Amino acid sequence: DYPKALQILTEGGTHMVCTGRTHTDRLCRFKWLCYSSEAEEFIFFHGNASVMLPSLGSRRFQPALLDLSTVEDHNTQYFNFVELPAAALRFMPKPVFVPDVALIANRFNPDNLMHVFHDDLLPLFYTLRQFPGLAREARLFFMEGWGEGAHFDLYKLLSPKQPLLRAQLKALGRLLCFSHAFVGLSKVTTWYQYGFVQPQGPKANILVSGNEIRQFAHFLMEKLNVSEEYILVFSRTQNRLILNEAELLLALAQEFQMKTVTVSLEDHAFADVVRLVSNASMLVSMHGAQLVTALFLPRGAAVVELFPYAVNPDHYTPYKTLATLPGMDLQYIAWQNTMPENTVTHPERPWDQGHLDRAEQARILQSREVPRHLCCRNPEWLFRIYQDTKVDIPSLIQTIRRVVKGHPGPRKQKWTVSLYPGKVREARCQASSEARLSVSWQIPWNLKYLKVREVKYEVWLQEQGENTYVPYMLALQNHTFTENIKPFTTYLVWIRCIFNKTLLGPFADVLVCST
Amino acid sequence: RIDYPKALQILTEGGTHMVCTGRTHTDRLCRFKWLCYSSEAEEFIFFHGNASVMLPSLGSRRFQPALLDLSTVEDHNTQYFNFVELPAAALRFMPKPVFVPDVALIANRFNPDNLMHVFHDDLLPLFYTLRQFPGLAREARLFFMEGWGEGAHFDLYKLLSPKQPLLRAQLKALGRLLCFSHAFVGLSKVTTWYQYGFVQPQGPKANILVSGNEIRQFAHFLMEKLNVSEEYILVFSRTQNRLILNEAELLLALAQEFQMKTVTVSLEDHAFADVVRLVSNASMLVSMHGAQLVTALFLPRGAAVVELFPYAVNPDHYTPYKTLATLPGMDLQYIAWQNTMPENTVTHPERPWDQGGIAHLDRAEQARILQSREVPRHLCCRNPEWLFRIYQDTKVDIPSLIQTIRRVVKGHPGPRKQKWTVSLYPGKVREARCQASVQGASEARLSVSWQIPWNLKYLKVREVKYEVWLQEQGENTYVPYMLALQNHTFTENIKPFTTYLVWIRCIFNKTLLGPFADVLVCST
Amino acid sequence: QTPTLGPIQPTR
Ligand SMILES: *[C@@H]1O[C@H](CO)[C@@H](O[C@@H]2O[C@H](CO)[C@@H](O)[C@H](O)[C@H]2NC(C)=O)[C@H](O)[C@H]1NC(C)=O
Ligand SMILES: O=c1ccn([C@@H]2O[C@H](COP(=O)(O)OP(=O)(O)O)[C@@H](O)[C@H]2O)c(=O)[nH]1
Ligand SMILES: O=c1ccn([C@@H]2O[C@H](COP(=O)(O)OP(=O)(O)O)[C@@H](O)[C@H]2O)c(=O)[nH]1
Ligand SMILES: *[C@@H]1O[C@H](CO)[C@@H](O)[C@H](O)[C@H]1NC(C)=O
Ligand SMILES: *[C@@H]1O[C@H](CO)[C@@H](O)[C@H](O)[C@H]1NC(C)=O
Ligand SMILES: *[C@@H]1O[C@H](CO)[C@@H](O)[C@H](O)[C@H]1NC(C)=O
Ligand SMILES: *[C@@H]1O[C@H](CO)[C@@H](O)[C@H](O)[C@H]1NC(C)=O
Ligand SMILES: *[C@@H]1O[C@H](CO)[C@@H](O)[C@H](O)[C@H]1NC(C)=O
Ligand SMILES: *[C@H]1O[C@H](CO)[C@@H](O)[C@H](O)[C@@H]1O
Repeated sequence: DYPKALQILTEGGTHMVCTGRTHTDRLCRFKWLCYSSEAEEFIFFHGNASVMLPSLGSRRFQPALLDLSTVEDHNTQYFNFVELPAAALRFMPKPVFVPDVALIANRFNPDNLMHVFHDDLLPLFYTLRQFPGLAREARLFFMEGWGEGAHFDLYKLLSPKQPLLRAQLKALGRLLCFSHAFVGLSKVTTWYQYGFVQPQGPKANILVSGNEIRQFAHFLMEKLNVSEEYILVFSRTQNRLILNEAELLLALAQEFQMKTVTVSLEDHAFADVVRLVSNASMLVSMHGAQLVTALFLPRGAAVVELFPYAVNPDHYTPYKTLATLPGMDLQYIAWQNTMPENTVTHPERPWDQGHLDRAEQARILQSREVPRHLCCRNPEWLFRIYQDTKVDIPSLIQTIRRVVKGHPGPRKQKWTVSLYPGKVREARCQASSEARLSVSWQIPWNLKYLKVREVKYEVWLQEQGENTYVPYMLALQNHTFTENIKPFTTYLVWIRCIFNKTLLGPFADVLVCST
Repeated sequence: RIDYPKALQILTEGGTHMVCTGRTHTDRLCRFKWLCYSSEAEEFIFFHGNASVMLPSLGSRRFQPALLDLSTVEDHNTQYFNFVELPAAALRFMPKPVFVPDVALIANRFNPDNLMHVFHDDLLPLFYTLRQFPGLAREARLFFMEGWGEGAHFDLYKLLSPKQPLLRAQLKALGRLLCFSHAFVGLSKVTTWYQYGFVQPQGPKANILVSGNEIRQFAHFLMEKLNVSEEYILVFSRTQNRLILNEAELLLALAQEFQMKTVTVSLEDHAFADVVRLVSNASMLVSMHGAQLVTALFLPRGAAVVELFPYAVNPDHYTPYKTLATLPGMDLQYIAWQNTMPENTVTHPERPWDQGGIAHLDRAEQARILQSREVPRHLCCRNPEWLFRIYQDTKVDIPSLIQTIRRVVKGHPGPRKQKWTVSLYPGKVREARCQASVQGASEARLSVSWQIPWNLKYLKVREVKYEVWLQEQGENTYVPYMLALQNHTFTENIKPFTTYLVWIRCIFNKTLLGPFADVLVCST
Repeated sequence: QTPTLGPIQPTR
């Protein structure tokens, strides 16, 4: 009831417990966090039960408490609160209590399909599943200040309660208080960075595999009521066009002996867009936000990304990174136009679509490759990325055939999940004239329940006090060392199991043996 | 409630689900569904099924070095958590699982026979890790996997939970294959303040993220659980080793110097609720360096901690209780005293190594240790010279101790009617603006103004100042200015046809630095 | 008895 809630807030104050040692990996659980609609400030009220973990002092502004979007350390996307004593409530309107558990986050660019999926939908999906009760009970609050945007229907699929925008919060009252709110989004599913400090490219240490992408996709597909072989071309209509569209479709169909289909975001419902992609054997598209739909492709399908003139495929790789993620199981083929006759530059369009010096403009069409650059308003890159392009069809078919030999798609292919060995067990060693050392071990426990094509053991022989070792790769579960071995010397023997050459398991407890 | 064949089908078909926080194993908490455990192999098991999720999905990096720290000691290489992987279909070759009926929180106790380690490594992190996830504090059963017995303070672990914690050894009793439908793994480090010297000499943690307020909220919780609701000084004695040899002289001297009742207490011979009762009303706590001093976290605000160190032990090298007492928001005075008189120390060189004996060492190293006047810096955990000196007994030089205390506690010790307000920070200044004017080729003026931070509308602050940083748009040089007014006209080195970046922050009472506002761009 | 580190594997 209201008087109980107001009393708890007023006597007890805000309570905050967050994970993570820095603001870039921080998720926070709040009780009785409030919000001034006129100031657009979250408020931490200090009362007799207040808790602040982390308690950062002035370091709470270096730069902030946490990232509210998943774009790392972006200086317009910080979350923080201002502080007051709980008793300062006497100077304020009576609070309006939000009864739903909330999850509070910023959408980075809700008008771009790639940003929607990569920055928001995937992180929302798994952040909700980080905490019990959220996935089924949470209401999303989008605080970045944008409107619904072109893909609000997708954000709604992620929760049974309708999401609220910052504008709809102000309407509820002057002072809002969340009885229970989570703030922030995990970055664990991201794979790309947009080039704010160094040129855009794949994230340095990617922590998501295609399995978790596909589990998310399966969820979305069922929410869209989505459960004869063809090649799918993803058309753009307003800009960044493919000009020889009809000739492309017929050339693809004749060479690969398959139906071809054209798809677009503007003219189909997204549910039908996903339907088409979800059973496509090849997805051909210009570089652009629509290619994020490749995460819906079946395993073994092929992604063909076409880049306009002067745009190096190796510099702009959000969809290459996605397609080639471990466990995504998609073939990736990039094609770049090398022929200036087929490029169609638009210097006349506004700066929005790429007004400067004729001296600088002269260099812009004198360049063969767009230089590496930083986000976000580089006209050199925006001029070249927004050209229209005529596809050289023999050159494209050839570079596709370098990867796809025969017929594309999941034709008679079976993928296994790659599991790693456990530790070897009961490792033993026995020393010895001539100094000798012998070692033996039992198979990892999980190998007792597996059929593995190739099992090897990598053994490191280390002399005590030395910061190095001699490595051995063995098929047997035992060995005798003869080469290096000296008398009256303590050796350390490290052992790990390896499945099929690349699945390195952990080392067991080290063996200490002295001659 | 558990419908057993339904649960088995979900497990066998869908497999294990894992979602974890953090980009490093040292900063990671994991939520699992259908995490299993072989009590024969003592291995956790991730079963791959058609609904499996692994975040992070690390590949071979899962063993570089492990998935997460299972204790709160950073990156300790015998405290790691990991699992072994199987296809969910391998269940057909295994005994039928036993389903653990409770939501689990799974962690390692680091050193559960040491009171300080119990509180700092385990109880405080348990308390707040439970509160990180909805419903855990009420519903979780604790599973301690480090392999120790109950230990000396198991009843303190029982206070953190309505359910009885289970130990690893008790797991084989439940069955050969155990499956947790819901389990959380790991402990937050957010409350730790000390590191025990595994990489560099022990000392305060580099970036402490806890304040005395979060310590005291936990202490208040534990006091309620212990049924713990004229002024005196409390001497925290040890009866087994590291003795104060003149305790009787010390009690009388402290009573006469401070005009207060002086009382003794020990762990060995009071119920712990009684120990907490005594500490929580004490005006001053006197004790040899040692685990009993972790009870300083129960002292009332404004009390004094007096920590005594034996001969050759430099107080500045052994600061777990100094760090606790001086933590912001703890509001305890801290005084360290060190025996510097060799005739007042008693050595025990024939004890086992565990108790500081040195008879097992070379005659040469014994001789160097005995001629040594200060323990050299060292790593954890069995440095012989450290253990030899820390397990000395000490005759306390009383007049030097009183002199040492009196440099910190001016008159009466303890909370003599002090009121404690929490210190909070300014919000951003609002609606920063600027305009310029020009007087000549090398002379211009830059006027800047702003509105108070929003939260200052509702506060009454003794001293409000503003710091402005002025930077020319092309330069890496900036000039900061301290201001009392909400406006200023800059003149020095201000040029026409130049763009300046202006940053403004509010500061309460000199030390409470607020955030900078968004940059103000100002062209002359 | 404080848990001591196991041996460090060589950095080479
Ligand atoms: C120890 O407990 C006593 C309670 O008997 C405290 O004395 C009370 O202090 C409050 C101030 O908060 C006064 O309002 C009461 O009148 C006092 N009661 C008395 C004197 O019987 C005392 O302050 C505590 N000491 C410490 C160091 O915490
Ligand atoms: O002809 C077009 C061009 C763009 N878009 C969409 O409009 C948004 C903005 O396009 P932009 O070019 O800015 O994104 P990019 O394609 O460079 O990622 C994205 O969701 C595009 O998929 C579209 O639907 N049709
Ligand atoms: O005379 C003694 C010595 C030790 N202990 C307790 O025994 C445990 C281990 O003591 P140790 O000397 O190893 O730890 P230290 O006190 O130096 O941290 C700690 O909880 C001590 O408080 C005790 O109660 N009385
Ligand atoms: C805070 O205030 C409430 C109500 O006055 C009281 O029950 C509680 O014990 C106080 N202290 C704490 C630590 O919650
Ligand atoms: C899906 O595609 C495969 C070949 O790509 C085809 O055999 C199958 O009939 C398709 N199903 C539907 C519903 O389109
Ligand atoms: C050595 O290991 C092999 C398995 O690789 C095993 O068959 C053999 O019995 C072992 N030999 C001894 C002497 O343990
Ligand atoms: C997994 O299997 C179950 C039952 O066999 C099925 O309902 C579900 O759709 C499958 N796929 C996923 C991703 O859960
Ligand atoms: C400057 O700020 C003070 C408050 O610090 C205010 O009283 C005064 O009116 C301001 N002057 C101008 C010129 O804005
Ligand atoms: C093991 O080492 C730790 C760190 O020095 C101590 O706190 C403990 O008492 C034991 O000596």
